[PDB]
Amino acid sequence: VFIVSVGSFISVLFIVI
Amino acid sequence: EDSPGLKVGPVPVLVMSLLFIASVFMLHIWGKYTRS
Amino acid sequence: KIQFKEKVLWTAITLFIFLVCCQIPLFGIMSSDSADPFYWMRVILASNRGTLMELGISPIVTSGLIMQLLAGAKIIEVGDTPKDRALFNGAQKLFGMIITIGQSIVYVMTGMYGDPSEMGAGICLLITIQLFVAGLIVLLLDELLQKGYGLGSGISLFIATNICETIVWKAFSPTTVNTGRGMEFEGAIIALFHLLATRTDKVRALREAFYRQNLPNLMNLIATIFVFAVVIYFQGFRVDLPIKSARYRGQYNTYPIKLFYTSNIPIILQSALVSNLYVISQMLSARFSGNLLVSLLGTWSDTSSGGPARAYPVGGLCHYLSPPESFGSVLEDPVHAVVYIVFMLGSCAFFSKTWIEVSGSSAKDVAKQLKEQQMVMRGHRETSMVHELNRYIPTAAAFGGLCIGALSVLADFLGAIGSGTGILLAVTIIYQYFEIFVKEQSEVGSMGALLF
Amino acid sequence: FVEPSRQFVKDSIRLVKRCTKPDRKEFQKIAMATAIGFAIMGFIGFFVKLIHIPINNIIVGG
Repeated sequence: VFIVSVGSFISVLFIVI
Repeated sequence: EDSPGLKVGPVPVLVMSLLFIASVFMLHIWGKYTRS
Repeated sequence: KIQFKEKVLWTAITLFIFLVCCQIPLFGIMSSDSADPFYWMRVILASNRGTLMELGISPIVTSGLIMQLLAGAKIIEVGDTPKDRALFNGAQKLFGMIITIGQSIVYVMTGMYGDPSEMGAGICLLITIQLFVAGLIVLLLDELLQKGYGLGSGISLFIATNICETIVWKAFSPTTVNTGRGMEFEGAIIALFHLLATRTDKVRALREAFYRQNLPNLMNLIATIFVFAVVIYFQGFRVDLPIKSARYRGQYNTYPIKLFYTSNIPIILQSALVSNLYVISQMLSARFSGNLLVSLLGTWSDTSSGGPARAYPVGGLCHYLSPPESFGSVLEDPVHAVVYIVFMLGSCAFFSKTWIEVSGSSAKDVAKQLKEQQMVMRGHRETSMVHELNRYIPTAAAFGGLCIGALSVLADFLGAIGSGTGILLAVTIIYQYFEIFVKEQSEVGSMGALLF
Repeated sequence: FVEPSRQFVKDSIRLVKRCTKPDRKEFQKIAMATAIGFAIMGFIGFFVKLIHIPINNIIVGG
């Protein structure tokens, strides 16, 4: 559950940068 | 969580606006105002 | 607190403050932004946000995903944290806020001592801040309402709203056209025409000669139409089968799933990472560290990330992602257009399947819900609930988003508007959002336009 | 990519036959709702700019 969320979070991270 | 219990506050939102109105218009023209 | 009515309303109040903030970030004084340009990235970036200077509202959209990261997670031991006092879940939420703040700081300028960033492209510290005030009310709403478990219908409405605003903003933008027409589509129309145009509709489509100088805007009108016809058709397919319903009393109301429902939401995310990735890449390759010799070694020439001697976004990830760009008018690059369609198609189906698990709709979740509001027990077999209900739910979730993700790449080619890439993502969202707005509310609909 | 394509074909064949479009009335009804909605989103941004710019120098009044 965490693992899936983390994958999504990395993808998200670049957007803000 | 946050140590304040009334955290979000109607009052902070009003304060942000109050600072903002002076910053927009006194500093710079927008309605034939003086520009600093 | 949960309530479909409450979640939609919170998003609406926030929505207005986005526009009031916007004008000072736009043009103030002599200020200019040097490079950025594109369209696909801009519609994504646009969580209610537009103009030359990037990423004003961007940390705020992100924050909701951060809350999901931890609130409904668990694995890597540090649960109940070695923190004094105690009180978890809210503690996880607090950690979530810190991650959002960290993302914000790097873009904005920071003081020289303790600085740990910058030396490239950044600044925009004053420019970000006004958006931050609008987006602070969003952040604060999220803190209070959530109390360590939260969801919300934020995501769709902000992105959707913006494009309508942008088209209007473009109209009052000066394209170095002659003094204005007074209500033909923005630009590209000659001086003789302009004086006539204000008066009312006559002339335009039937005339004697007009236009054709360098159009930008006849492309806008036909763009919307292409999306318009197919979206409404696929918000019509449904699977029903409910009888005897609500227990005894017996009376039946049909149960409706579009099956493009609960499928759309992954696709918006799938579009979002990729478009942003394309703008950023330039910085990593050319102007960060390391990849000089490493670029040559890795990139065999077939296409590899952070590729050597690449102008515009770096070869690799970007190279498959698009061709010239050319607003879809050059695509016969047997190798760019083909890869673009297939890569997006495979990525979309992956995110549809991961949506099922515990972040959206699965057959186990629906099983419990139909036990509560009782279908009449659904006509069912002797117990063997485990299969029964199940089979059409993974297929439906996959199918819904797979169709949209296929369509989106082709849609860019056919004709996006003034932007030329931007329209498609925003328009699709509005139809989906309308169903969240009124149907979920389970009573009446919208609000406003009354008084009190 | 083989498994996603295989699921997609399997879903579609049942779906075409056991589903039907927005049965004349419905497609128009959703479209109409969207059209009203669209106006609210962007024309609010039109009205603020209309007022704000001609204060400094009149170009259309506001």
